[PDB]
Amino acid sequence: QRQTQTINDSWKFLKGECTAAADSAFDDSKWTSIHLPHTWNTDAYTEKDYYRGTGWYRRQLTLPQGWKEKQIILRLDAAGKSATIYINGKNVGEHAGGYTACSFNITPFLSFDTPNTLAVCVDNARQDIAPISGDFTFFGGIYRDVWLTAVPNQHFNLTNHGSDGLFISTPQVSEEQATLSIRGEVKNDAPEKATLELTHTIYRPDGTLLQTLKKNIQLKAGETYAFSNEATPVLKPELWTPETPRLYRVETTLRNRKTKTLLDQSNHYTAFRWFRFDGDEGFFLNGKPYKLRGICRHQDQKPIGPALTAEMHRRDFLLMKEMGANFIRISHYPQADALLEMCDKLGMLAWEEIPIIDIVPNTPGYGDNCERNLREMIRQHYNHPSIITWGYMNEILLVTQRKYKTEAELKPVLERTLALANRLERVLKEEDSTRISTMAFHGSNSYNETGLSKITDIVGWNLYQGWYGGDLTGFEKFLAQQHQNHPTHPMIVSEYGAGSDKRLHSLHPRAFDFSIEYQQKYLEHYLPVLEDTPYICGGTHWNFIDFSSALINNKGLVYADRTPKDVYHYYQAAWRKDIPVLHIASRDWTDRAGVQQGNAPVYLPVKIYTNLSEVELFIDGISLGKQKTENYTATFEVPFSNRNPFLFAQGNYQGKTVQDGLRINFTPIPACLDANNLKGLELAVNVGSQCFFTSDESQLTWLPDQPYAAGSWGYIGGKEGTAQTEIQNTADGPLFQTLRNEIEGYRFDAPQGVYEIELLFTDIFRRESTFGISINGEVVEESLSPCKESGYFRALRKKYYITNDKEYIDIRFHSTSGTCFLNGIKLRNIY
Amino acid sequence: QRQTQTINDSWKFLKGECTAAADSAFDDSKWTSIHLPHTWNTDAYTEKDYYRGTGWYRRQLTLPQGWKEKQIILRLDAAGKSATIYINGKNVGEHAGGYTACSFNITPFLSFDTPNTLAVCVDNARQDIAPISGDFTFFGGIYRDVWLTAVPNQHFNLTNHGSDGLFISTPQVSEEQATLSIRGEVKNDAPEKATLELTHTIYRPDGTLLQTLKKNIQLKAGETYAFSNEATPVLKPELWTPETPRLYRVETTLRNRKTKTLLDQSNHYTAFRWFRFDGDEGFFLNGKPYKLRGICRHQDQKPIGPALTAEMHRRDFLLMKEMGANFIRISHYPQADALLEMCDKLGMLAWEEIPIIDIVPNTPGYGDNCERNLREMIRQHYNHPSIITWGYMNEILLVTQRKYKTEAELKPVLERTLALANRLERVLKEEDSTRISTMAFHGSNSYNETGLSKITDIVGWNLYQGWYGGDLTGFEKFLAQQHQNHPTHPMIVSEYGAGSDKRLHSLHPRAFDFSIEYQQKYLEHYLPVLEDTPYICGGTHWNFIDFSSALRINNKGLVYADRTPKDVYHYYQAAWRKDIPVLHIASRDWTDRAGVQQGNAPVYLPVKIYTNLSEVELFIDGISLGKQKTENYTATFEVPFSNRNPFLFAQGNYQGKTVQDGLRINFTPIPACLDANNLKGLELAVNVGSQCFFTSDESQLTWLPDQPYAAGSWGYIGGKEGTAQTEIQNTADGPLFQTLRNEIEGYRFDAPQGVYEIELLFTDIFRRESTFGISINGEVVEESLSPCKESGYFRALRKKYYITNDKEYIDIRFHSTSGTCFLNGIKLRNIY
Ligand code: NA
Ligand code: NA
Repeated sequence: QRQTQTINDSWKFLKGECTAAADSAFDDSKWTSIHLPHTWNTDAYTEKDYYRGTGWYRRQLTLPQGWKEKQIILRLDAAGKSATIYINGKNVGEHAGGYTACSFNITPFLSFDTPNTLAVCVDNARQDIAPISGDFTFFGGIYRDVWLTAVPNQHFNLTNHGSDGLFISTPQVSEEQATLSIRGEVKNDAPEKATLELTHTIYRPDGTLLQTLKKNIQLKAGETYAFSNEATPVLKPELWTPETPRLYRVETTLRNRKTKTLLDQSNHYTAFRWFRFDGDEGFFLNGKPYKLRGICRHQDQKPIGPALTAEMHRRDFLLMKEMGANFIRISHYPQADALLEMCDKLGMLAWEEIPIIDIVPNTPGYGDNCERNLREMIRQHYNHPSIITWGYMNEILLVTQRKYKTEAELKPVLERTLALANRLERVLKEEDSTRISTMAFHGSNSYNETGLSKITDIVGWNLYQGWYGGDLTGFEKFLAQQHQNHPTHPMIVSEYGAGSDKRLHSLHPRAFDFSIEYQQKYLEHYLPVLEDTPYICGGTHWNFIDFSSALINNKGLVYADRTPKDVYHYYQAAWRKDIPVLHIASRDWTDRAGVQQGNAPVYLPVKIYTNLSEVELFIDGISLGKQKTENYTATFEVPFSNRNPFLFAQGNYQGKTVQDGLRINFTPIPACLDANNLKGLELAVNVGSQCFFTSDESQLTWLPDQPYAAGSWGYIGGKEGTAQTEIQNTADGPLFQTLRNEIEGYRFDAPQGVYEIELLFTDIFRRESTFGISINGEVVEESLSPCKESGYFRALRKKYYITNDKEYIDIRFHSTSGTCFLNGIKLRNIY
Repeated sequence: QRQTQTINDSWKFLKGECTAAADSAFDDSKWTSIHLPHTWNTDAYTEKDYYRGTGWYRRQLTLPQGWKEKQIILRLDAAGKSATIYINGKNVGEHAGGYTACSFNITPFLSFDTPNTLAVCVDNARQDIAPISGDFTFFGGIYRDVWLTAVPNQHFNLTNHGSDGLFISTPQVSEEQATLSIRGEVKNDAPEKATLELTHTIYRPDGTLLQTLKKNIQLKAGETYAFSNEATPVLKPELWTPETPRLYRVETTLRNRKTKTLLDQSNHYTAFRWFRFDGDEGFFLNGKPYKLRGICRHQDQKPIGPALTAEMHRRDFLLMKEMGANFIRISHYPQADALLEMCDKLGMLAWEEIPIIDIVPNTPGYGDNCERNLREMIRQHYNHPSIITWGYMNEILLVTQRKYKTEAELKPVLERTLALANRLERVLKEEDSTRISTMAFHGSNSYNETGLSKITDIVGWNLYQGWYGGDLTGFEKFLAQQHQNHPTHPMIVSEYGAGSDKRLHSLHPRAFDFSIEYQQKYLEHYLPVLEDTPYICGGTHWNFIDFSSALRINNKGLVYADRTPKDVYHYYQAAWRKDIPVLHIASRDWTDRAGVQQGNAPVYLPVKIYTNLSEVELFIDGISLGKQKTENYTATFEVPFSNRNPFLFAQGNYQGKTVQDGLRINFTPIPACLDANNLKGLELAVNVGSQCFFTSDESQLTWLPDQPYAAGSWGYIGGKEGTAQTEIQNTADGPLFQTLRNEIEGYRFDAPQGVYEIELLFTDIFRRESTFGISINGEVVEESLSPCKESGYFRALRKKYYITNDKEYIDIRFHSTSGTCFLNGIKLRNIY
């Protein structure tokens, strides 16, 4: 019978090409001891010292005696970008693509006397294998399990594109009666004939047997046999939705028939479900209408050790289901098997796609390798009922439109692109005609004007109105105009979202400030549009989780360490009717600070996400009133005063009482500096920005810029300036990324003493900008030119010890070349 | 007038030896662009590729025109471990000491018409500059600010051991009156003669002027003038304590006697306080009993970028001060100045020490460089009122007694050591008779036999009874013993604590499981002994914050490295604050709960409460669990966990007001008796051989503590518990693999028929090599598995098998061949 285990242990690994490291006689003593899954560049210095090259994986296989008359199948669940397999120095085969599995019958190349050498030649630098752009162009390693399967010589075909060789489909489904079709290949690898018996046992969702199918066959030696057995129509079927995921086990045993011995066995689930996308009326599931409540999802495990990302795939999914999503868009996800299994068993419709993104260049064999990835994805995941559609292209004109302008420049690229698109579109339905095809566009109409939208069953629009330029209400406007022009093209919003930093907070949120509060606004707008519009089949939000790459990736709902952002609970409130949701949406904001008048309490908004009709918010036991909820949200102006306040909210749902609680930190900052309130104070201002930044260098909260008023402090002159480049030499990137430009001076009305002043600059204007600085009429810097000394986009921090013998600190800026700017200022009383 | 700024920007750097890197013409185009501070080696392996040697720092100096007449003093607040500085290829000077400052008058080497090149050679592999052992042996870089100061040609001495040049101290302090002595050195770097006015103004804590002192002085060219000005005795002085930190500012101004023009100006705080240490009655502060509630502290900041570690020193202090601490014990702290400024102003007593530790080597120059460092430390901090005692050694016998075991190879090292101890004790009292001296020992009576404890004014014991062996009561017993044999040695417990890991929790915590709960058991035993024992002056806990080192147990702190307090932080806060209400549900350390559940009966797990309220009431999801009266500032509730997202809520009455705390956590129930339905989406994982829950950082699974097999359930068969303390290769989930069931016979789950994924976890930890097979219901999956031969000792193996169960149970059997069978963890989950 059949036996499957992992060989993930006791590997040696050498980063670099090497002189037949496939040889069994090799000295791998000084290579690195590694344990698979193994991910290559888990240390990011950008392009410089990010490894693009060939690596070598080596492990000894000492075989078990119980396998000497058994075929041995070696499978690699995923290995990117491409690997070649050496048993004992000999080439068994290669693979191209780091998101599908591959498998090789390695029985010939193996002896049972001396230990065998398994060597793998992996390469992440291959521009002829998708993806060719984006964060995963160089995703390298054997970053998934590796399996040794042993079977009798009469087995199912485990070398059909890395799949199970089995394919269960349902050719007709209705509420009353559905048909089943079980297909696959059997392979005789013994040197003679064989008379066998093929059984199909079909179980109900409750465990009991429903139907048995026996059929029996003969096979000349070496023969591979193609079976295809219909089944008795299932009467009154148990139908499958993400809310009701009823699965029928299909056990497929293979018996010797002279002796009724069991040989090989292979279980698979299937389920009964039908669906259609209507261009006017939306999605339908089992006859009944249904909103796709989706999120996108690709490889995004956090690096937790040397060459080792996390393995949280499963508990990640629990977090999607408890948010109440019913749809997942999958791409760049190695061993997506693991994810779809839970999409089947726990409930979540799915699309998956091979990753052909951004541009179709003239790279030889790109097209050929892409069609193979498309076939592999479909065959390896055929038997998942959660999968209702296969894609293959994502924003395929995005880089083309940046790189080619004249229609004489685009004609050879568009020809090439429509060509690969149609090619893969036929491969798709040649491989599986029981699912819908889709293609995701970026927000331009040239996916219509070039023909790419007439190819696929349905179409995805990646819309970022209100993020990458534009206004929030152009989201509905873009979709409306798309449904007016092309009403037969049923639409999904396959990507939307806005990035956010836990470090950033605003009371006046605008796009590209990266504040928690703006992503909350942007998603508070989009989510009703997706639900209350009928001709929108639903959406898939930008990748569920935040992630980083050396080569903007913070638009998710869950932080990289798997804590949900506050806004997670906004979806949960809107998508889970079954349980009460009550979230004080201030986990993202436990380090609060504001400017205070004398002893007048400070008011900062505290938001609440709930699905309760009304909710009460208390602080230190003092009811702040009741508030009716609209769009699952409610905002209180909370009077922060005391330093360790305690927020508490409650309300009612379905008879019972629902509560939440949370402790935060609040620090007040004086509006008018006298000498009591200056002591132990570090007054830090995020010049030229409207955001509270909370520092990782210092854990100080750098306050928003405010204009100088008599008795107080603030800026004099200038206008807000923003840049979006990586600022080097600091962890506090965002503080340097916003300045006040054409600044005249900065002033604090502060008593006499000795003060430490820090000033923060970064030149972001690639005549050069040079200026002088003075304090209380005495020159501390005669000519400061941030770009000649640091360079553009590096960071400067200058600290000055100042002896103030006036009643104010008047810092002022002296234009010489270009413009005066200030990126941050910090004041500190010393004496 | 005095102008002082940083030259931290615009540096190029090169990791390794280079020649002509000092010269101004040199090409540093292809060098690394950096901003100071700059810490070396923010990357973790040990002796391999953690850098040891020379490194070069380059910057261009554009001297302003209005500075042409002035003197230029260059101050490096700290460089580790050694720095040599070049101005335009010319060697200005040298420093030896990773923790003190250095200063140089660079006026003669600078050009005012061209640009200058500032060039610094840093060497961290210096086996003659303390510390020569421990986590800071190779701490390297210019990891503190670098400054340019420009003064007129008559100024205060900026080049006396890299200090301010001024020295203020109170010769007599009492309730009735005190005296104030202001000393310093005025420097004339002109070629002429100068006639000057020197003024000291003394301000009251409230800011008003108490007094002015003028004195005319005359200096030849190139002269250093040592002044020493008494002040009018201060009547009814405002006394300083950590709870009342009144400071008198002293402004020292240098004027030209003719034109009354301001030349230099140096502000300092002084303060009036006195103290003693008694062998019987402990510590006294302004004549009252005072118990030292202390914490240790050294360089602490987490890496936050390439070569860049945080500068959270001032926020790290508010944490110490809000816990209620009144004492801090400082060492391996570069530019401690910033810390002691908080001590002075916000209120906390300090002791400081240069880092001589572990062994005194036979190293030419070491003793000399230590003396030079002790002086630097005292002169740079002489004016900090909060400093009450200086120290220089710390377990100076620890490594000596390990490496050497015969009294012949011991005799030279013990001579070398008392020799250096006396030298430094002489130097200390020479530099500062205003402050008591101290030494920190490890827990061995050898410091009394050798006579090391007859040297300093007080002694400190670094005691870990209950952690490194013994049991918690050996603590008070050790001190009880010490006080009785040397009663004239006043005692501070100068270090204590116990390591902990947020990932681990136990209901029966024993030393070295690293469970959060043992650390609380340990600190709940120690703190009362510290308060209630008279002859103990106080304690200083282990380093306030967890920290990782890249060399060769670094988690005994009260605060995690992300600067979040552990839960036991509030045990200290409740015992040490009386001003504010403290009421903390001790469960931030434990928000991923899980446990074994009978049917649907609720799973009882403990929830501890730290507070200084007299009685607390705990609710879960709104259901009161009833009030509890609090003792030793703690209350435990046995809580019934049901729902998967409970809401804990406590309340009580402090000072007639109401006090509340609340917290949402997570609970996963795991079924004791499996069936075809509770396996649906289950992942049953067992920390085999441990009695501890382990929440994983790979998966987020909470691996349940081992239970033995009982019919209808699951569990182990056979074998003893076994534990290890080496770290483990190839996994983030270390503690999982550090405990196993040794000589295990098997593991059995009673589960239905079906297809199951079984994952087994091994690490051989026993230097024939063990080998065994593994059968699951009679099928042989591993035929000859040997973790040590295949992988290695202390490497992880994760084997994973797909198996088809036709019995009503999964009976895993271990079949020995050589050595013993063992299992560090097992995880099952149903596929079909
Ligand atoms: Na800014
Ligand atoms: Na274990």
